[PDB]
Amino acid sequence: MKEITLTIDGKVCKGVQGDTILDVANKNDVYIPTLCYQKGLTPIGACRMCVVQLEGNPKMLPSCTTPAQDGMVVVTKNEKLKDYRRQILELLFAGRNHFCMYCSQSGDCELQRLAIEHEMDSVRFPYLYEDFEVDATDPNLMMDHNRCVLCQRCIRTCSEIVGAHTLDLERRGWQAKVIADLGKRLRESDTCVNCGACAQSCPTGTITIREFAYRGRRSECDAVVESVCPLCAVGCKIKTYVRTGSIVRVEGTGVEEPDGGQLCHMGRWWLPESTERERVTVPLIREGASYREATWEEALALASAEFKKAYDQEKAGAILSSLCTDEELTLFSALFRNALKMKHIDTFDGDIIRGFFKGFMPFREQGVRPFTAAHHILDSDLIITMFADPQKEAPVVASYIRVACLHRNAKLMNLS
Amino acid sequence: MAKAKVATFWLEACAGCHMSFLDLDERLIDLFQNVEILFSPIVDAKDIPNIDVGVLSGGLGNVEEVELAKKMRERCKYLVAWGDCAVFGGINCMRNFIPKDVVLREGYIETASTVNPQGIVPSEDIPELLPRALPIDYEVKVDVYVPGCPPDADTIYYVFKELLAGRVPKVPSEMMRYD
Amino acid sequence: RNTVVSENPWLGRERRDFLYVFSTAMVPEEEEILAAISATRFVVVQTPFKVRPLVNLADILLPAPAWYERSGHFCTIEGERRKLNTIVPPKGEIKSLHYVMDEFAKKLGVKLERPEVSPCEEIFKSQLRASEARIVT
Amino acid sequence: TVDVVEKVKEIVAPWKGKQGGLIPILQEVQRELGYLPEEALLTISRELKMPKAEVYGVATFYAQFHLKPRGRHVIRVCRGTACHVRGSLQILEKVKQMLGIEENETTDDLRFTLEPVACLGACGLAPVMMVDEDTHGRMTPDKIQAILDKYQ
Amino acid sequence: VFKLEINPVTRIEGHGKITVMLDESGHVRETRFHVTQYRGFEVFTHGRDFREMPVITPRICGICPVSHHLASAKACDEILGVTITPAAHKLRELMHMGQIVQSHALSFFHLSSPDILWGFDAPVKIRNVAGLVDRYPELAKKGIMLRKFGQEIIKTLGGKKIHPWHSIPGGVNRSLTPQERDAIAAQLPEMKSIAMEAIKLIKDYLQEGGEELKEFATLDTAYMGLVRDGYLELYDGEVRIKAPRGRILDQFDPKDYLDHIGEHVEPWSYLKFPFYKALGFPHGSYRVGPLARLNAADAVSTPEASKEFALYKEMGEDGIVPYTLYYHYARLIEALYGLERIEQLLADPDITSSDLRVTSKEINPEGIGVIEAPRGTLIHHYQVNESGVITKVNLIVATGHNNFAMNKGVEMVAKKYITGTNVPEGVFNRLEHVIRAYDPCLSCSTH
Amino acid sequence: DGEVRIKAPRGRILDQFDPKDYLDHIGEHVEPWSYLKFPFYKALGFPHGSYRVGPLARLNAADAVSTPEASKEFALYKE
Ligand code: SF4
Ligand code: SF4
Ligand code: SF4
Ligand code: SF4
Ligand code: SF4
Ligand code: FCO
Ligand code: FES
Ligand code: FES
Ligand code: 3NI
Repeated sequence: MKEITLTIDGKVCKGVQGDTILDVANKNDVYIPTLCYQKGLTPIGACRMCVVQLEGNPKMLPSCTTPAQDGMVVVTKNEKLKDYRRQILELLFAGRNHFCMYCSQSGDCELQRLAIEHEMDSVRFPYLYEDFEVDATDPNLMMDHNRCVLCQRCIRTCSEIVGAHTLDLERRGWQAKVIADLGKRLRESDTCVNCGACAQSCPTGTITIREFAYRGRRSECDAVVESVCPLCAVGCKIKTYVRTGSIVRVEGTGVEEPDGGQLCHMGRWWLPESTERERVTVPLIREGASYREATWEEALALASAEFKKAYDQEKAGAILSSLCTDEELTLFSALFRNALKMKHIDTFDGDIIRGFFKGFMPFREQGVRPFTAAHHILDSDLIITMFADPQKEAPVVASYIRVACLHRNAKLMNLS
Repeated sequence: MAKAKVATFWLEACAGCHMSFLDLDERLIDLFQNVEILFSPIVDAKDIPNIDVGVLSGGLGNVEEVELAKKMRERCKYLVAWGDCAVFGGINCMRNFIPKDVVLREGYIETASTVNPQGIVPSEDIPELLPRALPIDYEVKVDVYVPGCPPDADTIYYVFKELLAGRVPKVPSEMMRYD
Repeated sequence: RNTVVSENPWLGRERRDFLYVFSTAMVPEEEEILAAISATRFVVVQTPFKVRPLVNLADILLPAPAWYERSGHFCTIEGERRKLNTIVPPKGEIKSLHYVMDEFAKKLGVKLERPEVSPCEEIFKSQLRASEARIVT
Repeated sequence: TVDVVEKVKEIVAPWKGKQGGLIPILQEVQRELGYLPEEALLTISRELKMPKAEVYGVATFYAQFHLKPRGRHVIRVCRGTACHVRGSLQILEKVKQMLGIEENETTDDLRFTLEPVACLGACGLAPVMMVDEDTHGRMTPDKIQAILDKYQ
Repeated sequence: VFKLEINPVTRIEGHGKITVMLDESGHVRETRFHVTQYRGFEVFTHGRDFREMPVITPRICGICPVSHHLASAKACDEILGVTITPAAHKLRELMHMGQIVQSHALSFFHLSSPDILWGFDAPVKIRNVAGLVDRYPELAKKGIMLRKFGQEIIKTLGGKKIHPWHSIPGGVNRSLTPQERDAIAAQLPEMKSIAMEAIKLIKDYLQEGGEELKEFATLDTAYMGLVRDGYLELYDGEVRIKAPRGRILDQFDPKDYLDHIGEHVEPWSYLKFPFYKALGFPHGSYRVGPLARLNAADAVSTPEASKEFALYKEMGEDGIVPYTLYYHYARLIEALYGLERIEQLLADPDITSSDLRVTSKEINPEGIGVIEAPRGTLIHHYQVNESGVITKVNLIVATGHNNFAMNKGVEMVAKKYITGTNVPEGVFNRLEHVIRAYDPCLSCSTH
Repeated sequence: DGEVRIKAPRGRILDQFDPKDYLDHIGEHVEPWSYLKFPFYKALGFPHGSYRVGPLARLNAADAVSTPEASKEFALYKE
């Protein structure tokens, strides 16, 4: 039977057969403390905080990795599990140097939420005050390694979701550090596409977006609005956090979709930075080298006088934006394509759109769809980039390409 | 005479954990009507008396502030660690990644328009430093850890209210922060 | 494509004494299109921001709803329509964008007649699979 | 600098298009060059089309790889259970304070290197202090000088 | 041959130690005043992102966590190179005025009010805030209310009271909605009454002890403050060092300060001694705090505090009041000023605005932010590299400039209250009150 | 002395700037066939940001000249 029935903390739970105990747990309602399970990334069993006990079996097993078997009694909260989880959290606090007073993520840290939940009013284990490096060479991301629980959710999100496999582990045992290429700094790395998906995966404030530090906290958000990035065609799904009329943090939903929330630099770094730009909000006028504040009547008069003396003799055009909605573009068509009938209206990328829709048009005559979805370049065997630079055109397509050609054995051949 | 006998002090604190104690504005009148404040940065006593709830903010960074912490522990029955500086080591512990000689040398000799040409390194009569900043649960057994920078006024009031009723409180999860 | 894209390229290779350019100043703009805009002799930009590459080639610089104070639908090449949501509401009062288009229609001898959003019906449809022929050019 | 770009690009040739083989592909550049320079790992990552981070992780994960030039005479002391119960720790710490170098690093001019190993096999003649050529069966505290000057 | 120690110096912030080395005859050879704590906020920060500094630097003190917040914010705003927005200016000034009010309320009513009211020979059990609540139930409550007013402004703006986060590098995180603006403004007729009653009380204390309190550690030194065009500004402005008898000596932009201020490191204390470099240590040493500001300002901007500022100025031989105990009086003027400055910021439509932040790339290598904390001028000077990583910080803090004034004041008050033996407790309270006149945050001094 | 003014090809002042911060506006493209670099207005890109200098560009960019008798012939140039 696929639909199995278990008992977590007395509460009965329902799940698919292959689901782990954590899956059947998060499916119904029940809470199990986790620090290294990122919905999406394959269950990595490193934090050992999700340990649950089966009735009769005196040992404890991780709920993230152990599967659910056809009927069984799982106990998540009792004295011994609370003691062991508090000891694990205290080991993490004692090994690495964790100062919450100045951490960008003090309110979001999942090691801090767990510590407060388990009433960690101490450290118990001797504080090893060793010197882990603070890699803030990258002007966009900062990696403060003395907050690194070592959950590999950043190696896994840059190995299986982004593909530009920049982060891996350095040494063994206690000396294990998360490093960029050849143990270099993130700025010195050639293979970082500066995506930030490493900052969306890090639960423990090691990797932080610098420009929006202390503001892009999810606990201090005024609102959380789900939408779509309008910068490229991939149209990544986003979970924009709004704090006093500005977007402070853009984390990408869609950890179940093939992309995996790895929004690009333009989406995790230009979308929140654009909510803090100059914002005219009053009709200006040139005057020579420096604008002057004008009224709407004055500005539209000086802009329509120049639109009548230049429409009699044809001499008039319009370059609208293709990042505009269909409502706005339909409005612009109402004025420009129909009312005054200008044949000189374009869309700031009209060459690309008209080339694409005049090259694809033969096949529309023949009666086929001459394009597929980008998530199908993940299971392909040979990828051919013809005249493309997908890092500057649609970076999730480039990430798909990288995941394919590294973790799924493809081959790349360019005709550019 | 029948009032309780708290007595605070700071060791390597920035004074915020007491500033939060004085953030008990109108309720400080009621607390003073319930407890008499022996040795503390508010009263002008110089030697700690025998007390009931000995409070300590700030970690251990010098030698004098280990001695006063040991004194406070020796002279009370419940000790309250105020702040992350006394509970987790705090911000003082940021000097643990460089030696104390280097700490005193970059902040007194090469410190961006200081004008001593002899390398004075001021350890003449003042307590020198400790080689590493530590929490107060390294030389003092603590009974009520109160974490935060600073512990909110509500949390301080709760800890005092529960220690004056005759029990050793553990700060609940709904009102504890590390800030 | 269904509303603005012109079937012939005109930018750069035609004079265009007047140019109303709407630029949600987000994506880096092709630098050839920017030059073409700079040699126009009157450029009315309705950009929301005062970013560098647009306040230089502009004579009027009107405001706009700035991608997070408006909502829309975004019909794409792959068919289905998405949804952009109003993340944070507008602060000031641009009071419309139809007002600007109307005041352009006014004293120009033309009307407006607001139409409905043209239903995006995926012009490229897959009625054939694994059965195509090549196209001679 | 050009001596380290084709020797590594030739030992990778019999592994192209074969799954696996980074543990051996390195044990060969180690035996040839004595160590694994950054150029070596860079060319391995280029040729195998394996990530540089993964190559560095495997190169620093296993003990017998050395990313820095190892010395011309290794001083492998045995910190095995049999030697340690016999007191090999004393011999280890005295070769430590005698060469003056840190636990697992090379001398300042590439003459010696201390590499605490597992059982070298002479668990009868304990402790053993191999000086890169042959076993050394007894190695009391005083017999460490008469060999460390000889092999240099 | 032998010495007296007043360790720990109480009713001040931080750790202090007054030593009074006497002779064989029992007379004061010399006194010094050590600060016995040091944390190292100039060596912590090497490696940290500069944006982390407005959250690291408030932990130098809890009586003034917003002063260090705002100095670090101005330093990082000069690192970015932002304008900054007028609404951000006025909100930062509102937070700074709230901090002025709360710190001066704590400095007068909690720490220095026992000596001012009950006299330096009062019993030790009554000389505290507790005995003040007991015997004077209304004045302690009024001081608590003034401190609560300041900290309610700070909490409204930046979440927490102590160590708030309200000012990002580049601007301000949160504005004021009209409800809380009206709430803060509805208590100002009462808080101004509290401040004026305290002004009258301290003016009657100083007028009662006529000439003795006018020579109680009163040495003629220089007066550093911040000034607008000619006014008393506490958030921005140029630095003005008035000579000990009225002449403006080297008014300078706070940016180029390394060419004017130096720090001498004396062995016996962790506190450096900043001084005006052209005159040299110990002849360039100046004063800071409320006294030095009112001495350096030619006029104040607020209406009702201007009257009592004028009454302060017609007390001191062409505007230069040298008396140490008048540091209490001046303090409350500041408080008064602060309160009446709040009323001006809450009457402007820009504190409630929504354009608070300005972002920028192109991080400069140096950023110097100088504000006027309640105990004196505060200088944050960060040097960052291309990556925005802190390379070298320098904080010249308030109590540092007053260290020499405090040392010389303890010397003068010791050298007038010597006894060969028996070393009484009231003279100890006077030796502590010279320090409590400046009410020093020794945690700031020793970052 | 004075500020740098780049007039667009049909009259509009494009990016008048202080000569100090010039690295954010002017770039140089190195073509293989000549030792002369090609400076250009960086925002428009090579070869669309390339501008003119010399007497023509000055008189085209200046709205007026200061001298009395050369102003007449400058006006004759402008019409
Ligand atoms: S990472 Fe989390 S637990 Fe660690 S210091 Fe930061 S907030 Fe605290
Ligand atoms: S920014 Fe993207 S590519 Fe770079 S390390 Fe992070 S996840 Fe990987
Ligand atoms: S950097 Fe963060 S996400 Fe990566 S392993 Fe460390 S704690 Fe986990
Ligand atoms: S790839 Fe980047 S720009 Fe494109 S939709 Fe996704 S997040 Fe937005
Ligand atoms: S724990 Fe925080 S509030 Fe308390 S003294 Fe330390 S820095 Fe200040
Ligand atoms: N005022 C004050 Fe506190 C000090 N010194 C700061 O800054
Ligand atoms: S949470 Fe189950 S092991 Fe990491
Ligand atoms: S015990 Fe050292 S050789 Fe095996
Ligand atoms: Ni202070």
